[PDB]
Amino acid sequence: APVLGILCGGGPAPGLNGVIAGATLYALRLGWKVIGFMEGFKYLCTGDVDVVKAHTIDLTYDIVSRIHFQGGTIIQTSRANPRKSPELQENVRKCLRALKVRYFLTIGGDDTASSAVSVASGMNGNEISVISCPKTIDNDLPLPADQSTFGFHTARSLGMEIIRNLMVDSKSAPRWFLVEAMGRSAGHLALGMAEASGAHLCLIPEEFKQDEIEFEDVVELVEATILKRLAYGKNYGVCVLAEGLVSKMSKKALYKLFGNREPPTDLLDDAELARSLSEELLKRLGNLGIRITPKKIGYELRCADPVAFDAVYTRELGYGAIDAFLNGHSAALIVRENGQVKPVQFKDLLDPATGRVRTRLVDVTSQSFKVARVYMWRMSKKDYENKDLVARVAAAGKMTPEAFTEKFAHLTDVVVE
Amino acid sequence: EAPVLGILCGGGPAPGLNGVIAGATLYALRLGWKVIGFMEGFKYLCTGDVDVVKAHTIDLTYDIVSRIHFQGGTIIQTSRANPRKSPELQENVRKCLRALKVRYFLTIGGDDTASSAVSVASGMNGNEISVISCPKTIDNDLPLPADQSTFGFHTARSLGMEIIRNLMVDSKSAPRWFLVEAMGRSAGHLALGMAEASGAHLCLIPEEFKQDEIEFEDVVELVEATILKRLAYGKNYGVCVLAEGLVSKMSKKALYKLFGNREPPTDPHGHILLDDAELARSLSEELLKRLGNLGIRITPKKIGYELRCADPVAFDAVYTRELGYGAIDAFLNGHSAALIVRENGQVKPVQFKDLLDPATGRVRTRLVDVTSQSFKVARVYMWRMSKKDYENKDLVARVAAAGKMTPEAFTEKFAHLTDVVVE
Amino acid sequence: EAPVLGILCGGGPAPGLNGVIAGATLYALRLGWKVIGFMEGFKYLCTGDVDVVKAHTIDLTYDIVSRIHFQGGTIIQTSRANPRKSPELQENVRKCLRALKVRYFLTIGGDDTASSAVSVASGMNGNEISVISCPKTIDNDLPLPADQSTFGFHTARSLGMEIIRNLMVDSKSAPRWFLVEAMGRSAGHLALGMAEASGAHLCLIPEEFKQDEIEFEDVVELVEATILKRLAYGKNYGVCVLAEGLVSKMSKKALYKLFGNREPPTDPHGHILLDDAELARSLSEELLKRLGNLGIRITPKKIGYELRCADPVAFDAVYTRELGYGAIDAFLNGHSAALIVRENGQVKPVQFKDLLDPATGRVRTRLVDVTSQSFKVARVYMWRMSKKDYENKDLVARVAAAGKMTPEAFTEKFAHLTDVVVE
Amino acid sequence: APVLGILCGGGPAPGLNGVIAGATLYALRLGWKVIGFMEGFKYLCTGDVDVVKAHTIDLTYDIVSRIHFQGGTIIQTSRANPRKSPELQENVRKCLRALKVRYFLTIGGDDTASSAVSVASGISVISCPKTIDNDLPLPADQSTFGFHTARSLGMEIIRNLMVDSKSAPRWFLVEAMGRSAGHLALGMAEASGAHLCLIPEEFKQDEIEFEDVVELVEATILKRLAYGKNYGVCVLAEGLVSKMSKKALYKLFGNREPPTDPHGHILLDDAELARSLSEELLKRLGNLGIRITPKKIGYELRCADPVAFDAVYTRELGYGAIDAFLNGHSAALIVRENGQVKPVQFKDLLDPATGRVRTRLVDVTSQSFKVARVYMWRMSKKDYENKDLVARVAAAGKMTPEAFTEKFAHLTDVVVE
Ligand SMILES: Nc1ncnc2c1ncn2[C@@H]1O[C@H](COP(=O)(O)O)[C@@H](O)[C@H]1O
Ligand SMILES: Nc1ncnc2c1ncn2[C@@H]1O[C@H](COP(=O)(O)O)[C@@H](O)[C@H]1O
Ligand SMILES: Nc1ncnc2c1ncn2[C@@H]1O[C@H](COP(=O)(O)O)[C@@H](O)[C@H]1O
Ligand SMILES: Nc1ncnc2c1ncn2[C@@H]1O[C@H](COP(=O)(O)O)[C@@H](O)[C@H]1O
Ligand SMILES: O=P(O)(O)OC[C@H]1O[C@@H](O)[C@H](O)[C@@H](O)[C@@H]1O
Ligand SMILES: O=P(O)(O)OC[C@H]1O[C@@H](O)[C@H](O)[C@@H](O)[C@@H]1O
Ligand SMILES: [Cl-]
Ligand SMILES: [Mg+2]
Repeated sequence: APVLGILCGGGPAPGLNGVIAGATLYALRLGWKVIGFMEGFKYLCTGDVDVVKAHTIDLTYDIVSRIHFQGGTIIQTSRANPRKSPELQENVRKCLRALKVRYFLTIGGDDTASSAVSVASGMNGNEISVISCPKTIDNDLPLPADQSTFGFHTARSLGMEIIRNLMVDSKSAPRWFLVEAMGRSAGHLALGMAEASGAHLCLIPEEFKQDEIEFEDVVELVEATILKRLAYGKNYGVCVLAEGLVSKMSKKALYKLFGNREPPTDLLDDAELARSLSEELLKRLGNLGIRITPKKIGYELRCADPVAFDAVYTRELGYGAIDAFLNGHSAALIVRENGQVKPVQFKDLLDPATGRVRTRLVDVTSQSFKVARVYMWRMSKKDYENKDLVARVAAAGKMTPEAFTEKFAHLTDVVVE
Repeated sequence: EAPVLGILCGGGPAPGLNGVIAGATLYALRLGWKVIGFMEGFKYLCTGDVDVVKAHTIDLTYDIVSRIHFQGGTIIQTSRANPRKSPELQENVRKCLRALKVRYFLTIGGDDTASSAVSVASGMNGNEISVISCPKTIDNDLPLPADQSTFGFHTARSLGMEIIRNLMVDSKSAPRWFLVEAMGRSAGHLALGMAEASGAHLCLIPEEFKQDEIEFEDVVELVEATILKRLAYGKNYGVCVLAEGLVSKMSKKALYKLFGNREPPTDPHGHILLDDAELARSLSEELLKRLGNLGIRITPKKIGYELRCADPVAFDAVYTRELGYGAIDAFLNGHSAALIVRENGQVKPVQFKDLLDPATGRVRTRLVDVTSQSFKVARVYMWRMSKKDYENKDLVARVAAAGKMTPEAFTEKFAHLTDVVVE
Repeated sequence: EAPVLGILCGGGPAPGLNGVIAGATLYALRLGWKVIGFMEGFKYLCTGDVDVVKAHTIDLTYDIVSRIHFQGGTIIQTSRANPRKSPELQENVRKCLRALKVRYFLTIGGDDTASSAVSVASGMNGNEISVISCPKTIDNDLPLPADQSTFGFHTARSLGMEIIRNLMVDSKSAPRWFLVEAMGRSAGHLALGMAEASGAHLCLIPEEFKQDEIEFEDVVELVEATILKRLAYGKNYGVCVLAEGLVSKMSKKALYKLFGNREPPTDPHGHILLDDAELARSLSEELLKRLGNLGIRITPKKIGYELRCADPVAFDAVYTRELGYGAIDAFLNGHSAALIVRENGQVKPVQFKDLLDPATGRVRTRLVDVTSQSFKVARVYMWRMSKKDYENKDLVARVAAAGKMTPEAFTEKFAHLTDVVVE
Repeated sequence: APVLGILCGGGPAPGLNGVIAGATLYALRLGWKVIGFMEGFKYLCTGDVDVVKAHTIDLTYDIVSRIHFQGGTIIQTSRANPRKSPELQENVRKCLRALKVRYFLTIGGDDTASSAVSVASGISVISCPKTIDNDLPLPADQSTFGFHTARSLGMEIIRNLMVDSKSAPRWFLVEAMGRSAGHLALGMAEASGAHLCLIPEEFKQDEIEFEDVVELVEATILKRLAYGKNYGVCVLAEGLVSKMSKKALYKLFGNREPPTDPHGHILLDDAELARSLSEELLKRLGNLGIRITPKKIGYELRCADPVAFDAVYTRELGYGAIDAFLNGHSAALIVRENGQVKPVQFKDLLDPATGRVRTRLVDVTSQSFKVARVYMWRMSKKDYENKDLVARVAAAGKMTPEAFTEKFAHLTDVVVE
């Protein structure tokens, strides 16, 4: 019987198990034998077939029949990337040939899909066929606008639930939370949690007009929101900050971010955007009775059990992977577009400037973004021109209307309106 | 003085109603509008008494609506009171809306509610009142672009998946079959959504039956063949999801059997009382007579009222926020007799007449498309006897033996089911 | 080689079973023991065929059990196969346990399961096998010190509260009364727990009735008085929780009305089939006849099977970890024919004789103590007509008016209920 | 009619609304008038009766009928502490007499109850035990309300981190909020089957050393590594920080002088215990294939909706508060023992040495703690004496058995065994 081998690469996203079971269950009805490599390419990279066999498992009906309820990956995952060396690619080729893998399904990001493509291009097209299923919780794939990636709905819904608790706590015991949403690729996740939870502010890198962000501008964008709320009698709130703001910050901004010290180097993961902003905002606003606390939302989302939307989603993706193999496809991506799962060649989706799959960011000109912005607390262009409002907000911050305008009015050219 | 926006809810609740109320109210308040909410839909506007209406309307203020986007239900309640059946009632609603000086009238409800709103408007000056309705249904039966859901549907489906998950674990731990009846007779979207998400072993919806009228025996035999096939692979347990809409497709003879070989009940005016039907219970009794001797136990379970007012999931919190906004946007843009709907990520008003089915005069009902790719995928992961399966003699012998019957007896009893449902 | 510990589950599942399996297994593995698990309780041990038993036993290894403390249900399944009724079966179980060289035998189940384990033990030498059972019940009906719960009860109560919350929001949003029937006829702990936690407007348990047999009319009237009193305060909706055990206290005449003025159903052996009763539905139909004219709609809802295999809450995860440990500790200390129970924060073995009720031969049933302060507190926050209320002429006039009847009629009809239930 | 005034003090806990609703509903059936002071003692401490009047609300039936489902507190809370000054204490009395409060119910932790009694020595005063830290001196085995909810949600969050730690091999250092005691950290850890839990109660000496904490985590990671597992979750009580010596705090803050408030007291809130330990352990263990990430669990627990156990608990506590008022009790705490709610005089609960409410910590000699410890991964005394085991672990850490013994064996005198 033909052998289908499955592995996962990259970080988990809710629904991985749904893709594994969707492919495996359908393949088993066709009489296929299904195996799963543990920890992605980690052990295939050694080329030692005994080591690979000690870290592969038989994906059977009993194993996969009920994993569609569970977050995580039953075959685990890794960022092992055989593409960096030609010897590693040939090790993976040597182990896949040894196992008689006819169909090769990888579930991972592009680094994972590219590894699959590298191993295949140096391999006869009649012995092995290779398909990758693109996974990302960041929702940054180039699908038709408003169409989500699998695992995103789960990550957003649980994030909404955590922020709900922080909104209740911020009101019950007046304080501001700066919630840093993990993920530096795009602003989909931070804005999704913020809009759903009715957070009072959301900052994403996509809304900044100039190419590089300055630390002072981020502090003042949050500062103006806190003062405006205070002008309406509210000394509390929640502001959600996409971690991707950090990767748009200038070199000088990163120097201030790390405590006016030299930034580490091989290192954006050591940055604490929400914490740094909290320290700065407390000096400026503490005298007004404001307390500010950072909170990170990230790792607890990756392996939450999938919500129904992602359970249906990943079942249809697993099916479509087997369907593509049957139709002779290879070097393709299983994606869902306009309700149809279909294979799409890797090159059809690449951005020529990057060599990586094209990244879809938040469209800050769309109506969805402007609607989210309407329900935020912030000072618009029109608001700065309203002298009754500007006087009340300035007074809340114990500064003159001229001082307030002098400091904050420029922010309308910092971010889209 | 400031224009008055009045809001009411009609029909049955769905998760996200409060989100539409908060989106409309908060945006309207930033425009300086005054916002009021009628309690229990058209119930008191139908009386024409302005004192009764005022005793059952409330001022929708910032503090009231600021944090209801987290909460299920309706803070202004709802009702099925329907003024469209009478011109005196329509004129009563007009008399009370004029009295309260409602400039913008937003109804959040089903088809009966939207039709009532337009009827009340056609006898009104287009410069004094403007009317917009927001379409609500957990049944997902609105004529929207395919695969795009109505608000509250995602919440109802996700909670339904979680409940069935408990029943799937319970069915395996203590071998048994559950016949889960999903509430809703309009369409099969909800039953099929929960089943596919939960990996249930079977789903039956009215849309998959070819003939115009379903027979009780056919439904019994579709479940029976599934139980036997699982039993042929050593599994004496499972979950089967049944859309309540199977009942409303059943023939006269099938309904007589459904109600216990009794005359089907009827209301004063002559409508058969399908709410009193107990589909899952009736089928369980029959399947237990046939299969209990094989070691099969079957139990019915209904999933319905606990879904309607669950707190909205994030998808519906965003959805209903954009709808509440879009209603205010439609008022500002001079629209009236329109329905706020979302299409390809864009909220826009769509005229009520544009959505009607010309043959019926009512809004067209979107059912499950059983020819689509999504339905064929759902069907692959179910346990069932397909056309090809009935031709596989090795399989038919294994299943027949599980049911303690000859292979010819099995083929004679169940094989006709391939002409009952689309394959 | 290493001592063999065999584990099986009997009876209906309860949240935390897996926690007991993992607590016992992990500790035993640190001791160097070999751990096996029989699938579906005594079902295959009853056959006596050792090949069949081996085909339905599994090696409980570290990797199998390391992360099952999060999961509801039981990974080794369960069954009600009861070898206690036959020694031919008991000796089959003995034959398979000797063949597998089970030194330590742990059963997690109800009274039938614990009794079966001891019967298999009384016919073996005390040196070759030691037997411990962990008593399981989601009904909280074990004779532990008062206010101390059985494992799985906290989870079932908390999930039941969550379901009723959705019904409380739905009952207010779309005015209606829900009759929530909590499944389980043993006791009233579960129904009262969900009701008190959720602030339900009424709860009826068999324990609060003074007389030995309940009458159908009295149950109807106790709910009816609550609906009328709420109606007198402008609320035409609510939730009432009914313990299913009301059915098992009903008189012969009461059961005749319950089943539709028919003879109660019966099994082949003549015993009555109370599972076919629909307590909430029958009361709903009757209450609709009496109160529908007042604007009341009433709907039944069952809460039962979705509770059994919910994932355990933290209280039950810690609880079942301590029980699994205490079973291994009891084996190590030479105990046998004992029950692992937790009392006053201490897990300890308790000999079978300490817990049996001599009248039954089965474990004693702990019911709700309706004289306790906890019950009086729960009763304070319900909507109901007390002794004092019937003597308050101002109140009786408003409630009577809500029911469109004279105060003389109301007192004459309902006043006797103060001798029906404890006050 | 008599006036019952209700306030909340301290940090929020799930079930606050349940006590407000139980007390208010029962009091209203008695014909009482019920008012709620906003933000605890914040405004009563000013002595300005005009300000207090602007921050009190009438607790009515429609307000409280359905808040037993809701986390947080509708009358908010604060840590305003009239106990620190006699001038403040008389301010609270002046405002309460002005409002003619006959019955005064405070709902709060140990800090709150001590404030309540100070106001009383000169109206009837009752306090209800609140704290997710479970650190009130209640009868043994009886929890404070809100503890069950905080622990159950904490278990659920850690479950997601456990699935993520195995799926994408890594160690999470979960910092559980609360420096008072170890109840919360040990509860979440035991329920979630976490691989290690460190609480201040298990340390023998009066002062913890930073190196000892690092090494307690290090030995657990190496032992797991000796059994083929390069991942896990370790739960750390924040109270480890408040036991650390002056030198341990210097290393904790980055070999900095610890921050301090204007009075000379150290600012432990600025400490990042889990983050600091992660940095140190990554330097030592990164080469072995170990990744370590810190995660804090705290503020998202405080205002979760109450679980059924806390809903019933706080319903009975609110009732018992009114019943104590009816029976003439004062300066008492409503507590539950053996299913009976009863008032317990405040003097019975004082620490003769401290004058403040006694703080109940984890009893590390109890059977519950010994069982929890059995299911952890750690090196006991007997384990350090097992030469076969010591060789296996030492090899996992790429060190000789002599090096391992010299570094780690002393830890048996650092923590109870
Ligand atoms: N930036 C903002 N975002 C959302 N709502 C706001 C904002 N500013 C004011 N509001 C609300 O808009 C309404 C109108 O404010 P005003 O024009 O000051 O009466 C009030 O209910 C405010 O709370
Ligand atoms: N109707 C069905 N739906 C889903 N899986 C099935 C169905 N029928 C058989 N299988 C599974 O498909 C695989 C192939 O079985 P076989 O037909 O014996 O080769 C086995 O794992 C079966 O349990
Ligand atoms: N049976 C009951 N259970 C709980 N609350 C009640 C009940 N009857 C009346 N109440 C409430 O108790 C308060 C006092 O009512 P009254 O005695 O009419 O002034 C009001 O808030 C009523 O709604
Ligand atoms: N510190 C520990 N805590 C819990 N389990 C352990 C610990 N150390 C070893 N184990 C497990 O206990 C069993 C006994 O291991 P061994 O003594 O090496 O045979 C194996 O399943 C180990 O994985
Ligand atoms: O055989 P089991 O253990 O009952 O598993 C049921 C499985 O049966 C199939 O219908 C589905 O494809 C699976 O998703 C489902 O879980
Ligand atoms: O060894 P794993 O796969 O990491 O499992 C983690 C286990 O580690 C142990 O500490 C516990 O006994 C288990 O309850 C826990 O789940
Ligand atoms: Cl075996
Ligand atoms: Mg404290």
